[PDB]
Amino acid sequence: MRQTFMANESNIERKWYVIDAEGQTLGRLSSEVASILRGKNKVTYTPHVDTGDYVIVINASKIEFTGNKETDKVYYRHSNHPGGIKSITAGELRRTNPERLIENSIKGMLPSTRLGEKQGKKLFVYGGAEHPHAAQQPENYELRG
Amino acid sequence: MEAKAVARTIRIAPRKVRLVLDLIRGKNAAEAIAILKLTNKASSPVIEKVLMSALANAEHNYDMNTDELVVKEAYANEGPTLKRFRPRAQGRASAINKRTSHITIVVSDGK
Amino acid sequence: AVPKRRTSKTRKNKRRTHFKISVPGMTECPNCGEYKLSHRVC
Amino acid sequence: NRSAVSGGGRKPWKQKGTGRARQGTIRAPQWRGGGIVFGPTPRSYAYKMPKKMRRLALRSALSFKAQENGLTVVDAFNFEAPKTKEFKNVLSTLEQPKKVLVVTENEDVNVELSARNIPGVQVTTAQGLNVLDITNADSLVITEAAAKKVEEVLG
Amino acid sequence: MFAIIETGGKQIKVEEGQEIFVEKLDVNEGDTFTFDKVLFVGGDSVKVGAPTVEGATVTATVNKQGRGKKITVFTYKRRKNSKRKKGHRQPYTKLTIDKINA
Amino acid sequence: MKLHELKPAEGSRKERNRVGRGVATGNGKTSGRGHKGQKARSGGGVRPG
Amino acid sequence: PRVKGGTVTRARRKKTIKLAKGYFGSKHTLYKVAKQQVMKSGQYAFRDRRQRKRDFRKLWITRINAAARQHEMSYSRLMNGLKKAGIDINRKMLSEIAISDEKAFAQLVTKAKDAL
RNA sequence: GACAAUGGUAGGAGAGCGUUCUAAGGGCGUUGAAGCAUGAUCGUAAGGACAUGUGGAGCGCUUAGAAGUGAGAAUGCCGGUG
RNA sequence: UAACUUGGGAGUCAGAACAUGGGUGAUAAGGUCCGUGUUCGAAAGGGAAACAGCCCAGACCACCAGCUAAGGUCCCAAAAU
RNA sequence: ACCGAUAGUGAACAGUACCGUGAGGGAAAGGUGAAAAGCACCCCGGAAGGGGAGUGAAAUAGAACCUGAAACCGUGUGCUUACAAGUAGUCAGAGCCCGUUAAUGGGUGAUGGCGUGCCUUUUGUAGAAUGAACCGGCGAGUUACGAUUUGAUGCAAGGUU
Ligand SMILES: [Mg+2]
Ligand SMILES: [Mg+2]
Ligand SMILES: [Mg+2]
Ligand SMILES: [Mg+2]
Ligand SMILES: [Mg+2]
Ligand SMILES: [Mg+2]
Ligand SMILES: [Mg+2]
Ligand SMILES: [Mg+2]
Ligand SMILES: [Mg+2]
Ligand SMILES: [Mg+2]
Ligand SMILES: [Mg+2]
Ligand SMILES: [Mg+2]
Ligand SMILES: [Mg+2]
Ligand SMILES: [Mg+2]
Ligand SMILES: [Mg+2]
Ligand SMILES: [Mg+2]
Ligand SMILES: [Mg+2]
Ligand SMILES: [Mg+2]
Ligand SMILES: [Mg+2]
Ligand SMILES: [Mg+2]
Ligand SMILES: [Mg+2]
Ligand SMILES: [Mg+2]
Ligand SMILES: [Mg+2]
Ligand SMILES: [Mg+2]
Ligand SMILES: [Mg+2]
Ligand SMILES: [Mg+2]
Ligand SMILES: [Mg+2]
Ligand SMILES: [Mg+2]
Ligand SMILES: [Mg+2]
Ligand SMILES: [Mg+2]
Ligand SMILES: [Mg+2]
Ligand SMILES: [Mg+2]
Ligand SMILES: [Mg+2]
Ligand SMILES: [Mg+2]
Ligand SMILES: [Mg+2]
Ligand SMILES: [Mg+2]
Ligand SMILES: [Mg+2]
Ligand SMILES: [Mg+2]
Ligand SMILES: [Mg+2]
Ligand SMILES: [Mg+2]
Ligand SMILES: [Mg+2]
Ligand SMILES: [Mg+2]
Ligand SMILES: [Zn+2]
Repeated sequence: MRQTFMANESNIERKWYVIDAEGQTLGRLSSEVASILRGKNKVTYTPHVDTGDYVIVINASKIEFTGNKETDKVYYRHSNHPGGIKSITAGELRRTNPERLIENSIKGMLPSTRLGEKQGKKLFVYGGAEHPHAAQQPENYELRG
Repeated sequence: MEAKAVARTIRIAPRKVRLVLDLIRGKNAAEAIAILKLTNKASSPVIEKVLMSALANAEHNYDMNTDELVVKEAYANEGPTLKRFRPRAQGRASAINKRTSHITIVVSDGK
Repeated sequence: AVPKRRTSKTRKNKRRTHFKISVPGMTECPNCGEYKLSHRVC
Repeated sequence: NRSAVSGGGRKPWKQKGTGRARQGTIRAPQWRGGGIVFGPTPRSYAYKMPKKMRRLALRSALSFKAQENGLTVVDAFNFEAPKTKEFKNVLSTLEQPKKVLVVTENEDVNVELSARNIPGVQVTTAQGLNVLDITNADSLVITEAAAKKVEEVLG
Repeated sequence: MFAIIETGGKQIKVEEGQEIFVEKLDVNEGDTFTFDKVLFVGGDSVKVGAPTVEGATVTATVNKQGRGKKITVFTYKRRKNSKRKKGHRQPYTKLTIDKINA
Repeated sequence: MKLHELKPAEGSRKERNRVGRGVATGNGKTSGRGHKGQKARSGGGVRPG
Repeated sequence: PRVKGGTVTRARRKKTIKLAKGYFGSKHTLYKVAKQQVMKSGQYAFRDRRQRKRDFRKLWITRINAAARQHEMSYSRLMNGLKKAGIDINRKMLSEIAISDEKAFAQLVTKAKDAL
């Protein structure tokens, strides 16, 4: 227990990033954003505290699929009532609620713990080009790819 | 600055007694007396006698003014249990516990 | 019909959270300087 | 044991159907008041050793006394009447430790009576010498005749 | 300034005046020890060993020779009537860094 | 010697083995008898020959 | 002679209960369930004394990877470059340098790039 | 000092811890024994101390000897209490 | 680096999967009976999501050191977007 | 080198109480203090029971009386807890509260990693196979006489009663 640094709330500095989903692939963008949200890009990464940064995604409606995912990829949910299975295609979900599509992709890439839930709450997704968080002064972030 | 009274081996169950003691704990003496007088429970007259005995001890043994006293402590401990039986059907006998309480009241002037 | 497991002290006390009585509704009587139940006569 | 305890003849309850453990008698060992399993039973603890070994033990004890300067020979004992104080004076003059074994040739009643009340002093005869007595003593006070007899019999 | 030293099969980041705990060294309390396996020197001027910085030594003073907190090593195998309990107290040498020589 | 310093000859005495006194002796529980069968029983085992 | 049960049983059981301090409810009170938990605690502690070394190496590697990506390099490339350059600074020290002295870590990265 | 070995059920072998009693020796105790309670103490383990509180009269240690000598489970027995 | 002989003391005589040579069954069975090898049994650790019997590999104890095995390196989740 | 109140007689105070038509079965239950000096008197209370005052070395020795463990039941509160999925711990770890047999301290614990009790019996049990409500006490390779083998010791063509 010699010398390993540990981040805590006193020394954690969380930045605000903005990422454009225009012409990006859903899964690849999502994995990169999940890394940023969890703080894996920080030298001070500490697993039991949230060292990540806030991420805004600003062109969710122009996110892109490959292959035939628009009609063939199906999102299923169950209401916990008998026969209460419902489904919607990825294309229909992009047409109706693209913010939900991107948000659910990223949160499915995040861990399912209390910390993971809070880190996922750090994500703000908007279908169109504008976002309401000018007061946080977000900085443009380019996807590494 | 404190006076105590204890009624030991009262033939009432401690759970039942604690129901009323919880009403009176921490209150001023007159308020506790009124609560006990108007509380419709079996334990209330017994607790009232304990509280009156404590206030009398405060006045007579420690030169305390009875109008400035608070029920600092009020509790019921378990006493010895009377073991009894009730005949049930098919010749069996089922246990009956007639429990008892040690009721303690401590009044204080706050000094 | 019968308990499958014994009830822990924690569970029993959690259940007893609401098992309590209330101080009765009482008001002061003017002449005698005592207390009585509201809407009752001495 | 369970056979010796009083009562306990009958089966306490039927083998099956009551929901209780099966039992055969209220005097079983797991029962309070039951019989004891094994436990002490009367017996002698004495055992024998070859006679040559007994003699070697006696000689070993006496030789340990003779070494370590724990042996002293008196000319004679002249006690005509039993007098504890006079025997204590004799022991003090001989400058002996607390634990002394007094050895006489035969049963000397006045010496025995004089010495038998002093704590730590014990009196024996030549034939009465034994390893426990000799080893327990710190010093042996032996008469010349007793010493000669001891030499004669232990060879 | 700081240094990376190699002692007790491990590496320690040290600065002057810092207390360090290392695997037991062959030395007595109050003596001066010298770490001669310096891997790296930071601070105002950076020396990068390959593997060691030639001529770099770190001097330290042995404050204490002690034994670590007792650890009860207990294991068992369920249903096999097999278990083992042992005690362990790991020796350590506590030193204070005096000076770092680049 | 002395009664407070007795010593048996070297190798002349060995402590008896006590079975059925816990796992760590290696003779707890089944007390060296293995598991089940006629030879595990009190009084068990066939006559010699 | 008869040997009564005496006090040894209570003393031993009390030792177990004291070890069970802070456990939930009956587990810090009753000897049987306390003994079971304490046995589990020992087994867990043995296993976790082993697993903690892996955990901390994992953490150091994550941090080194982040610092390398800051310097436009992957962890694997950086470690290969350091090995080729002959630098034997371990992962704990590398992560601690990356956290504390960014300039020294930059120098190390430059050496690794040169070796490659 | 330099080399090697040390997962383990049935089971074999070895070394020890602790309990009661006895012998001898040496000690403690109303200026407070045993027991009980608490503690952040010590030993590789079984386990051993110390301090404080309670308690109010017995009890350690060394060597050896002897055993009604160690419980978590037996739908175990008795008692107490959930 | 064992092997054998003589004595003291045992436990074992319900086995299982996998691979392979075969019988039986139906080139059925997580079937059954034999040969051969391994592992489990009596073996923790890493891999195969979880998963006695498969793959890697045999835990004296401690470390917040390093190199590898099977298996892996977009995120969950260490390492190649 | 027998027991010490679940032991030792079933019975330390009983072949009683209790059970059975009867033969018969058959318990539980010891300890104030050196001395009763066993609490005058006052106060609340119908009493019971208390608080004082006294006796006593001591009354939390006040008769349900030596010591007074555990289960279990309460009162107070230092830390913590109402978005969270759990064999309850363990490893990592801030924050808050304390300060020791002074030790690289104690209590609590946001949050992260790992993690299906024990025993028995089984090829194999988290097992939805067995057993245990909890705590405490009691509860299972013993002894005698022979045999054999090994260690020890004495003597030795002798050894031993
Ligand atoms: Mg009837
Ligand atoms: Mg009989
Ligand atoms: Mg074994
Ligand atoms: Mg067992
Ligand atoms: Mg069996
Ligand atoms: Mg069998
Ligand atoms: Mg068998
Ligand atoms: Mg039989
Ligand atoms: Mg006795
Ligand atoms: Mg016992
Ligand atoms: Mg490793
Ligand atoms: Mg090994
Ligand atoms: Mg072994
Ligand atoms: Mg053996
Ligand atoms: Mg032994
Ligand atoms: Mg011993
Ligand atoms: Mg016994
Ligand atoms: Mg039981
Ligand atoms: Mg088969
Ligand atoms: Mg087949
Ligand atoms: Mg085969
Ligand atoms: Mg088996
Ligand atoms: Mg395995
Ligand atoms: Mg094997
Ligand atoms: Mg599978
Ligand atoms: Mg796994
Ligand atoms: Mg296994
Ligand atoms: Mg490598
Ligand atoms: Mg990664
Ligand atoms: Mg008693
Ligand atoms: Mg009796
Ligand atoms: Mg007392
Ligand atoms: Mg008492
Ligand atoms: Mg909350
Ligand atoms: Mg939520
Ligand atoms: Mg888990
Ligand atoms: Mg089966
Ligand atoms: Mg279940
Ligand atoms: Mg069965
Ligand atoms: Mg059951
Ligand atoms: Mg029990
Ligand atoms: Mg036999
Ligand atoms: Zn009125």
